[PDB]
Amino acid sequence: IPGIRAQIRFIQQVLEQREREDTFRLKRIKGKIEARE
Amino acid sequence: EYTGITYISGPLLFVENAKDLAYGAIVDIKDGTGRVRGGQVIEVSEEYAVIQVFEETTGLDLATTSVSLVEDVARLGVSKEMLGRRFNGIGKPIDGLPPITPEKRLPITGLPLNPVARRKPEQFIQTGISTIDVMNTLVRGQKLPIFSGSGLPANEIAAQIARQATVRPKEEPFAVVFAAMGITQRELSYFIQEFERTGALSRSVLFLNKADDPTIERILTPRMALTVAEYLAFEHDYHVLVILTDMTNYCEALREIGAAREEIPGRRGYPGYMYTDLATIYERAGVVEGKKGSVTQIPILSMPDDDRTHPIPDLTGYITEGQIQLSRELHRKGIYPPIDPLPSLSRLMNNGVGKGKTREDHKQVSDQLYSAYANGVDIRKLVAIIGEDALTENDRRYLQFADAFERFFINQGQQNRSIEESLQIAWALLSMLPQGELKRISKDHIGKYY
Amino acid sequence: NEIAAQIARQATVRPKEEPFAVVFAAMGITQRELSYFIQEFERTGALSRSVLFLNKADDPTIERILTPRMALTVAEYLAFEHDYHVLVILTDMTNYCEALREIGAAREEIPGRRGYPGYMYTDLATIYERAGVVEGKKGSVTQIPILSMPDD
Amino acid sequence: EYTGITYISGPLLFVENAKDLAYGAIVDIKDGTGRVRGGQVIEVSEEYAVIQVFEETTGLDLATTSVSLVEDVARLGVSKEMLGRRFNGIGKPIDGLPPITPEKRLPITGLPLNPVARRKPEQFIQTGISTIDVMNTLVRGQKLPIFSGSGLPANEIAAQIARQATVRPKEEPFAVVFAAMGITQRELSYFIQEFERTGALSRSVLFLNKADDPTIERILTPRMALTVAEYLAFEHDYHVLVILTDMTNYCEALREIGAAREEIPGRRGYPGYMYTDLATIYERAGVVEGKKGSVTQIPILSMPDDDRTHPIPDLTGYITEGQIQLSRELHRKGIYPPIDPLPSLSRLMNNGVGKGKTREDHKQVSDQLYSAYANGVDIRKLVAIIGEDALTENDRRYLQFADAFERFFINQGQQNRSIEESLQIAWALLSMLPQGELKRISKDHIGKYY
Amino acid sequence: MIQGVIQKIAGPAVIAKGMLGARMYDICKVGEEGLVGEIIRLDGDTAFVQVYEDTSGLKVGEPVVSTGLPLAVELGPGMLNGIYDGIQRPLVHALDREKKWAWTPMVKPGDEVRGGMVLGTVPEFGFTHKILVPPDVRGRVKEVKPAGEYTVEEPVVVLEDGTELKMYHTWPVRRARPVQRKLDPNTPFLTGMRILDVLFPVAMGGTAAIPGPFGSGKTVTQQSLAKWSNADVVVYVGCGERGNEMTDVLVEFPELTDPKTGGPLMHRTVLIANTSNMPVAAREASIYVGVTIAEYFRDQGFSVALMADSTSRWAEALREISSRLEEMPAEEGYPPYLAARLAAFYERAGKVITLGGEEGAVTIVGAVSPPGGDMSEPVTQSTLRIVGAFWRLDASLAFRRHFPAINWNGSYSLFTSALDPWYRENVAEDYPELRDAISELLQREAGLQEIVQLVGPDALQDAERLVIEVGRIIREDFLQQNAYHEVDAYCSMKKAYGIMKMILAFYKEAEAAIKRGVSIDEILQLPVLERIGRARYVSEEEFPAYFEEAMKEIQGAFKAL
Amino acid sequence: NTSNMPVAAREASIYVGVTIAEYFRDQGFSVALMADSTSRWAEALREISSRLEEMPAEEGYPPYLAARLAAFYERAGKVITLGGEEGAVTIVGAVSPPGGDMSEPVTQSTLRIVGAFWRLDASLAFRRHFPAINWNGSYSLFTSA
Amino acid sequence: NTSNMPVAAREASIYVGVTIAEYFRDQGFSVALMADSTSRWAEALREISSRLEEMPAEEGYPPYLAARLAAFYERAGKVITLGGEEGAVTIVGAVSPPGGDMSEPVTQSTLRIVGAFWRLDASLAFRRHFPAINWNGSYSLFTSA
Repeated sequence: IPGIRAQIRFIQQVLEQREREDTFRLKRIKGKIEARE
Repeated sequence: EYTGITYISGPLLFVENAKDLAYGAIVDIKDGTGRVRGGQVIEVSEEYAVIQVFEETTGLDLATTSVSLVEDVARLGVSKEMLGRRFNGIGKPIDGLPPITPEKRLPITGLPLNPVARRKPEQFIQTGISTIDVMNTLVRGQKLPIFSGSGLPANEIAAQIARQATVRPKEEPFAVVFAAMGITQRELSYFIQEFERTGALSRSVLFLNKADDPTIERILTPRMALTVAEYLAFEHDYHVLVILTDMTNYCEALREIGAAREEIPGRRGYPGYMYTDLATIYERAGVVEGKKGSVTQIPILSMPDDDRTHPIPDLTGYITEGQIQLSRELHRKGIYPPIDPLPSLSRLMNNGVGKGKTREDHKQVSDQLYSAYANGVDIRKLVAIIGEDALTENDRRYLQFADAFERFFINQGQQNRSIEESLQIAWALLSMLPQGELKRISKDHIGKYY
Repeated sequence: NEIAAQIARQATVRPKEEPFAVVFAAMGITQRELSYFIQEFERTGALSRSVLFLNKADDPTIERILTPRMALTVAEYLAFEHDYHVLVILTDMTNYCEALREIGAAREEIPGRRGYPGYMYTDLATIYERAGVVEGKKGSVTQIPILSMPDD
Repeated sequence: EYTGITYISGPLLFVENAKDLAYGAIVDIKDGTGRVRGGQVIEVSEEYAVIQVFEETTGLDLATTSVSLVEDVARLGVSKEMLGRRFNGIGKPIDGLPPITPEKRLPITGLPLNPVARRKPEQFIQTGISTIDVMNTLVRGQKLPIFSGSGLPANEIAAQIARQATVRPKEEPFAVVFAAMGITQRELSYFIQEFERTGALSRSVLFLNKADDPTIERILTPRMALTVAEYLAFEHDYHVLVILTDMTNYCEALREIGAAREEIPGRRGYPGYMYTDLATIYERAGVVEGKKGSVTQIPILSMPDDDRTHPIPDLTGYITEGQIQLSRELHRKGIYPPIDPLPSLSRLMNNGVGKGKTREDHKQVSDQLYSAYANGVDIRKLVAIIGEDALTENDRRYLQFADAFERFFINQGQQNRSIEESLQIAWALLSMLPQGELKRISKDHIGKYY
Repeated sequence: MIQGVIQKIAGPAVIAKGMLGARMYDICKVGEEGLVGEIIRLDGDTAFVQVYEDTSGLKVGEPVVSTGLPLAVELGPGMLNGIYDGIQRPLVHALDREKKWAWTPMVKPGDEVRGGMVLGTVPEFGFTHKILVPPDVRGRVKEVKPAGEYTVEEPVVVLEDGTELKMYHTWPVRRARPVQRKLDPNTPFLTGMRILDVLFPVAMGGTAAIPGPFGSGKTVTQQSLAKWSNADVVVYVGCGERGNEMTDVLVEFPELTDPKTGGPLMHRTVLIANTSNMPVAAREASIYVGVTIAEYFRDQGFSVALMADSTSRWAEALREISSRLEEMPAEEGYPPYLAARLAAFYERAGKVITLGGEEGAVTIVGAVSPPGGDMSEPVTQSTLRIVGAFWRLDASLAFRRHFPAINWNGSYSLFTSALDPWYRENVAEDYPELRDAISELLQREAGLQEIVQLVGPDALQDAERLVIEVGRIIREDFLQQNAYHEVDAYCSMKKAYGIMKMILAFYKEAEAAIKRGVSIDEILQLPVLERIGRARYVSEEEFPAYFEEAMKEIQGAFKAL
Repeated sequence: NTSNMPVAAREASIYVGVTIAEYFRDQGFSVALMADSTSRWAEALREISSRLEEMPAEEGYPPYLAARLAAFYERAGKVITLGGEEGAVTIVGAVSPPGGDMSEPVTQSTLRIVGAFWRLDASLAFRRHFPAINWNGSYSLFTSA
Repeated sequence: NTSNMPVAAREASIYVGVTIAEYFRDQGFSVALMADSTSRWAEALREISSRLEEMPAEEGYPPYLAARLAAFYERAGKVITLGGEEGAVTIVGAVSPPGGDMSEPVTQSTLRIVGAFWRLDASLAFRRHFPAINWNGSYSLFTSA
């Protein structure tokens, strides 16, 4: 059961990894289009 | 009147006219080309110059090259004889037959005819698919999208509806308009063969736009299709069903030119005008004046990257009366058709069901199946959390009901289920649940139908 | 806002040789909220030891930006020139930020994260820097800013 | 010929010439500076103006400041006497010795010599490290990256290979080119001392670029190193091993200027050109014409933020013949070298193993160890799930094999293992497994070698 | 100034050119220095040119000349064993002008011909080259060479009393070669790899995407296919090369052998390199040059495989050209135009009825390399939407030493029904039922492993342990294939079904034994199992004998009870 | 507010409605103003602004997209009309984010003004729980009032 | 480095300090440079960069920061001063992530440069174990040196 929270925890952080950082290469690209224009 | 190219950047060409400027939307013809090259006016830049979008490649154009104004937009050669023919996105023959002999020549933007009445969609369209007819009934005048993703058989469903759809005893004749956008040569050959072999072609007009056809021709495809539908419905009094696959591919082309047009991009790189261009297509549906005919749409919306929140599929939802959403996860479990029973809705469903339409218990059965399937799906999560053996007896029944719903109700061995057949399967699976747990079926229906 | 109003009514500096005052500033509030705050200060007699600045939602955005600066200047004056312990209550800093953010676009700046002004932290610093003991050590400026979580 | 600055923005300086424009890549010299300030021409803007990139800070520049064109780029003072010397990223002495006396002066971009043959990498390079030589053999002409992360001893491995590498009985002489990029003063002093004390310096050319050296000098460092390697290999017929640490640091500098150059950024803020600049470095390896010499690369790729999917390390994988991937998790378990045995591969491994190269059983042993170690690592997960005592007898053997592989095969007490020594350890640990469980070793090898 | 022009300005990678009044949009232009460029922007007072190489070799005032072509390729004897680049030229001419080829007349004077008709044969390289009337040429053969030896430039025939025909012909790589019809997917492209041929079939003239992160084995699938697939000719566009992937193929492939004949694989291959020092223009055109050459060979009646290393790098080269032309950036800064173009490429794939009857085909296998695991744009996203097949190399499957490392849960192919009848009629009546049954096995295993990940494996019934046992045998004995083994490097159709029936027969017997209370532990150590495990290494039907060996062995387990 | 109508008209539609609404409350009537929706009104306004070349911000919306929207909702309220008597305009505005993102325009700026939010929940709907209002995510500041 | 001070001054503060530090080591003194902290210096720099419209990256920080921060720490070291004699500048920099995240700016880039890290552990502190330095998470690359 603390197996659940365990490896499955790795789960939430590759998940979370994936995008507050991915979602950001992006708010900033679009800036970048007419941010650059 | 003639003009001269002053600038060329990919699909966008600027053209200067010394006399008479062509109005926005006019089709211009480039002189000196082996194959016809159309330029559609998009803007008046000032200084007698217009900005245009090419319908085919611009390689080989030179500054100073001559251009003539045709005096009109691109147009539809309208006639009842459109039925039985296969055409390109621009309405040119693809079936080795002669060009259409027009009864009228109609503009294609939606301005012609002013066909729509200010009346609500109503009455049945029998698709011949149980998961539509029984649970999410398509109604005459409605816009009911198929919501899917890459790899899923959305086009098989679209083709099957095209073959099977009818308007059961209607005094009005029925027709199909099938438009495909950005499809492969293999897919085009398949669609053609299917219409010809089945004899579905006799009551259909088919427009096929290939992936390598000009991007502008793809943009015009849905407009040719909707104009033909409105003509048949309004001038011939027909109930017309329009099937448009894939709206996402239409959007990829429109998006492709927005950059060449000088616009600042919006979210996800899309055109800032995404919703007001898309509105020009979803606005074109409903009962027509006279109430003898109607235009119904079944647009296919594939999720790019399977993301139903992408601006394209997300803005399409408002244009529909029924939505059928397909899911890759469900398809991977071997459940076909891969319809998400908790994300498919009938906005206008209540207008096509009940006594004198389907059957009096239809709403109650639909409500109970939806509720039980949603609970059953959540319990699949709970099983994963606690284990199968720790689930209560009552929850186990709902868990099992979800499998029964998928195995027996969703799955059809290709097969034309009447609404009576579909309600019968629904009641049969409902028996798996405790009668005391049928919260959404009044006792009157349980006694009469259980 | 109920907590902010309650502190405004109740706050004191228990045996201090210095007089005590409250500066209460509200930003982008409704007419109903403005009428409520007024009535509360007047009825309780909290108004006797307070300066109150009220900025409405429909007041100019620039007036909202100036509101916390009017409030902090009054506090610094009372604390430094009159030797008072002054408590400044600013609600809501998030609403102040929505107005400052609203103009950053009209000013020609490239936006920063979440659409905010790139200068978010160095404008906000001009407000949080203004607090502490004043010269002479008879008075002081204390701040209780309200920060509502947008979208929690 | 002389020009005048017309614009300055950080590292980018525009310069107008009234007579003779300097061609792209020419080095220009800014007049009126205390220390030499080079501007490298990047573009011709039109109107007799060029756009340039500074090799040092631009603080203190004024519009109108004078600039001269040197008439050439930057270059390598090529000579066999490069061996035994320590130089900067630009090839200037760091060892208090005189500047190189060139036999030839070579351009450094890769255009000079056209040295490579259209032949496959082959034959052994003895690194002296068992986890490379035995299981992931380095071959002459190959690009075999060290894949690591911050905090891990990747530079210790790189330095050890530099000290130990040889080409066992080859008729050709052997040389090392060691290039370090963006290193601290402490690290530079350490590398110098190591080469000098061991006598490794006698057969090596060393290029050291410091963190505070100009960013442009860092960009040029790997190009100076590869040009020296190609010269020694092609004109002197040598087997040359090039060690480049750290490619990620090279990338941080190239990325740093992409912004100043006016490009729209790509994913993760990187330059849009990441893969076609990086290709200019990984393309430079292989057998040279004549087949007497060769250029081999061992690039170090540290994971930024330990993310092997970051565009830099991810694009580097294709440039390699052998990859050694280091893992922080493994290092934290005290397993050194901290090589991930299920993520280290030999792309060209099959070309450097077997009878007449290593030994006939090498592929079978490598396959069996890899399979058993991967199973053993998964079983560490299963132990955590079920408990040690619930594991089967067979699984317990595989669990134990993973520890044996790590303790005895991966771990070396610094020590130059011959391939025979490495295969012997491999067979010794394999004995822990049931003979009936050696699915990947043909019976012929079991009888002969077990 | 119609055919030539002069550089106005250069820097920032775009050359602005005065003149070139007759140049076409997207035509290759030539600078005096010898560099090539592509006409990107046609303006009223200049042409903007993308330079396919270093722009410092270009100066203001330099002469520029038209080539008249978007691009072209030479198509005749001398293609085999040849190594070219992005625009066909020895790794400069294309086809040897000195080499003599034995031409054999296959038409007499007076015959009426049409584009695609075979007039002669040349044993240039066994392969037998088929000389065809260029597309768009018909009439009557008024003159034809006798059986002799001639160089490429020589005229072997005249049609309609004067069009002159040679042994070679030119064709715009950008324009897909004509054909009568693109037959529906019907015939499988026999790979020899069990997982592919069984679960994710590729049809001859099908487009099947190869996608996954860097170092997952994408190129290797392609190379094994070429060494063993049932295509006569291979067109390898070894793009995204770097560090030394160029020299890695330069002197290496010239030694790789044709498993089918024992001759160099290059003897039936055409290489199209795309290195980093090459202009974005050339790499962009490389897939079009290759596809045109591919369409050319299928016109002869050959089944050719087009392997595209990769389109991710082609879209990056195109984005560089577009941004330099100032076209509006979209998602990941890619131009809007890419999706329609990429689709147009894959549309040129297919098995056709060539001009003058006969059937040929071009099967495309494209590599997918996302910026890094993101698997979005460019490459993957747009590609996986076109292609009908996707073989997902899985790094976790690779680390686990499961080869081929193709994920049987994430991979897909549709052509399954399209090719099933070919297998049923020519190989085995139960091909489709067998692969459906194996896939259901693998599907069930996937579900079981997910649950076991939660509640552990201790509660597993014997029935579920048996399914994992057989599921594992499918993965190890079937899905996994050894590209390095002299035998298992290629698995003939006949061998694929026979191995399938040994596995499926072991399954039925396994489930049947369990149902009769036979301990699974007894079945797991059944002697035949080790033989089933080495079956992929047997080159003789001794494999179907394992079925009877399996049945009797289970009987010996029905005996002991 | 149809799609064939200029961005201008749809932009002015809430102001024409609110004025008519204020007109009826002046009589001493309690009127309800239902705004389908402001997401589409902000898209029509962004089209007009971009055509006027005003500087785009977050999601390319003009900077004057918060003060205006607030000014609209401020015209809501129960008043003592000219010449005594009481009337009121209650506003119910629809929120349609670009797609579940529930950020800008619509939602974000609106949920900051409005005092009440009734969150229809698609999961509550699929479960056949009507009205499909999420009793955990919805809020009103009028409970005590 | 107070909050009322421009981002510019706080940005330059580490450079002014290091120069003064290098000045004293030139005399033949061993000086310690203690930097409260670089997280706030990178926030002041991000403010200046965003105002200059430089392209934001991860957490909206400019691309230029990693090379700069490294260049700072590179000026640390024990040297043989001009005219012989030995002196040194030892740097101890404080790390303050936005909040426990311990990513960017501060921590991430810093822990990659520095050779030593003394991890104060709030759990070690609550347990009254002083100094609250985690002997399991701290490291020094100078042990052998």
